[PDB]
Amino acid sequence: TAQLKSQIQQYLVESGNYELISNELKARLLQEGWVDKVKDLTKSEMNINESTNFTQILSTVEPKALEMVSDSTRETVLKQIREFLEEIVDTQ
Amino acid sequence: AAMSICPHIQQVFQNEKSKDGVLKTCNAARYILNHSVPKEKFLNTMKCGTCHEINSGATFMCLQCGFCGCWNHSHFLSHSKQIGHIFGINSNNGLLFCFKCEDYIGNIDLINDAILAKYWDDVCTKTMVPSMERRDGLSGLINMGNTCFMSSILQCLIHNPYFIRHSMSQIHSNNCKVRSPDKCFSCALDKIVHELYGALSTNRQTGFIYLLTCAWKINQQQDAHEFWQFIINQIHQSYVLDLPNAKEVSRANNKQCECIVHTVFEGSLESSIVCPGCQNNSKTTIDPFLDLSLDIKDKKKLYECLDSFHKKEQCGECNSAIKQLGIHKLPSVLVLQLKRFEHLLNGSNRKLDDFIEFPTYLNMKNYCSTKVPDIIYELIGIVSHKGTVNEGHYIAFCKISGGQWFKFNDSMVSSISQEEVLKEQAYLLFYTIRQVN
Amino acid sequence: DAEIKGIKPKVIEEYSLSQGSGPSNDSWKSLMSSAKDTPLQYDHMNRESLKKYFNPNAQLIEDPLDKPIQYRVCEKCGKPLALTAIVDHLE
Amino acid sequence: ETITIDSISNGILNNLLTTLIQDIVARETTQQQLLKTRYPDLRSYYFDPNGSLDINGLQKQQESSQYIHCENCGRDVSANRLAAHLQRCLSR
Ligand SMILES: [Zn+2]
Ligand SMILES: [Zn+2]
Ligand SMILES: [Zn+2]
Ligand SMILES: [Zn+2]
Ligand SMILES: [Zn+2]
Ligand SMILES: [Zn+2]
Ligand SMILES: [Zn+2]
Ligand SMILES: [Zn+2]
Repeated sequence: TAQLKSQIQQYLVESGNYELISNELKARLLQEGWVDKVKDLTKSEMNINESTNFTQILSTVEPKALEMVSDSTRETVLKQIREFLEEIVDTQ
Repeated sequence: AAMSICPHIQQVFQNEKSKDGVLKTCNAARYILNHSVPKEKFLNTMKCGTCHEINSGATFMCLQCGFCGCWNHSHFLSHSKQIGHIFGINSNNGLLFCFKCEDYIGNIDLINDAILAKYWDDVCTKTMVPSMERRDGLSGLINMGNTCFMSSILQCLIHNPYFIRHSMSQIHSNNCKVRSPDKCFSCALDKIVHELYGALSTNRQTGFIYLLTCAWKINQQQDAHEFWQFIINQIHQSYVLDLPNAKEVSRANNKQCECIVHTVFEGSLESSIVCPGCQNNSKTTIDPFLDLSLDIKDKKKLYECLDSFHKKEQCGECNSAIKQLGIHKLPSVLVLQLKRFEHLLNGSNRKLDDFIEFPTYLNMKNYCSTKVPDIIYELIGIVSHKGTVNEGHYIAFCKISGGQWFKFNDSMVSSISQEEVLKEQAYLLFYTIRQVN
Repeated sequence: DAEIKGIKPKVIEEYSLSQGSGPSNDSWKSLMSSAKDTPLQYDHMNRESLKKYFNPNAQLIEDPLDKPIQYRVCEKCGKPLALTAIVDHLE
Repeated sequence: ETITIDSISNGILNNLLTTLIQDIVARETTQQQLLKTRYPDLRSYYFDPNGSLDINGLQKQQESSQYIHCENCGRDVSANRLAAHLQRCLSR
């Protein structure tokens, strides 16, 4: 069906590979300054909307923070995820 | 205009047995999150019980049952509606969400400070929240005169998370055998912390005057780096004096010290000799450090200065070799001196004023002896020198939570953007461990 | 790119990936025995890399600038107190 | 409609990224909610693009017109002389 995703994640976790991907992504985002950019954006958005309500603030921040990920980080980590999936999935 | 509290948890807390149940469960959830290995943590706290996805946004751990549910497909929200359990703990950060308010509960001290639940009446009556003005410890130190080599260093210590935790934990205070801030350096440093963060013509200079008084009693030069070394040695000496069994601990461990200095700032360098033929590491010598002094001549970047510090120098049959310096053990806080002051043989002094670019996050993997994983430090402090080796002036810049930088120029404390901070001529850099893969 | 047929059967078997996709019966509260057995863990400071590259007695604060310093001020003497030092001080 | 290595890889990355954003934003919003509840009259630290005024919006004080009372000798001492003064005074 479409529990493919959840079964692939289970494999990635159990094999040790999810940890690798997760840490690699975090190390890259941190070093390129994206973590601190998202924190700035968040503060700025709280000021703008005069609110600390999480649901409201997230709806303005998340779309922008997704787009702020550098091309290099995004396409490197996607390639690294594909390569792990190439080992375990059949295609047609 | 007044900010309000989640009305739902307030209602729950009208019953004291319920309040205690909530606080027990919050403590339990947080404990588990700090005591689960990464795989367990993914499979058991970050896996949605409805869709079974890992990290479908935040995953929340229910207060009232064992269910975990995701954000992105609104599965915890469905649980709160279906079953009536409206509270869950985010398994990334331990924060408590009200799914009726659609917000976190972040402004109740009891829940934030839940580990003291059993003592909360005593805590509440006998302590208060920091005052607005002192909450970040920001205050200037007057130049009293040619004392900016001391005050610049003190601002970096006072804004260092490890020292501030040490001091506020009362560890020195509980054990000190002198108990007087005009004699004990460590007691003087505690007094400065007291003044800057708590409550004890000019203001908030008392602890600093005490320290000068202590300094004198040892006895009174020019160099902020030398005062850094002086002051960390005093903190160590005071730990050793306060032990019951200093002789014995040294014999047993010897050359391991458990003081705040030696468990935070100390690493070690490995000096090695290696056969070019086969790469047999024949011979290593390990030596401790409290900071790394780097040559900057003809360089533009901090990573070039480290590359130079780390460079290779000068089977059948291993001794007829190459020498290399690398890091054997890293410290929790890495401190870097960029060597800028020359003292020539004719008694004259020269200042190297070269700009050296230094990063907000520093990866030390390429400098550790040995594949080395990413080991990434966050820049939190800079001391800058301006002018001549002897007739010059030190300023400190410290980063606090949220990422604002502050400039400390004697009594003047000002806000400064990161862009401007990164253009400073760094003399000392203070880096704190942030991520280890 | 290429369309997925499925997870390799061998991988399904090795890793026991077949899971009846009704709601889970797990409880996070069941983790407590294992958690009590387990030494303090960091979210992103790998325990095995810490043993290799840092001192065994290192003090470690994960994400020390995550939030402002968490303290309260003694009403008697005005000292700033770490949360874990308050009870002892009040004596 | 059509499930590929690339679409699943992108789903995996989006899980990692939205989680991390949702974490950062939650930490920001709770902290600010606390500060604003704790201090209803909270002010930002003053920022001066021209680099003249301090965090309270004030000019640098002239440190040589200030004095400190020396507890060793009971005199007022000009603040910028205190360290020289102490050399002479503590020796007494
Ligand atoms: Zn779900
Ligand atoms: Zn529930
Ligand atoms: Zn609520
Ligand atoms: Zn003392
Ligand atoms: Zn020591
Ligand atoms: Zn050889
Ligand atoms: Zn007290
Ligand atoms: Zn005097």
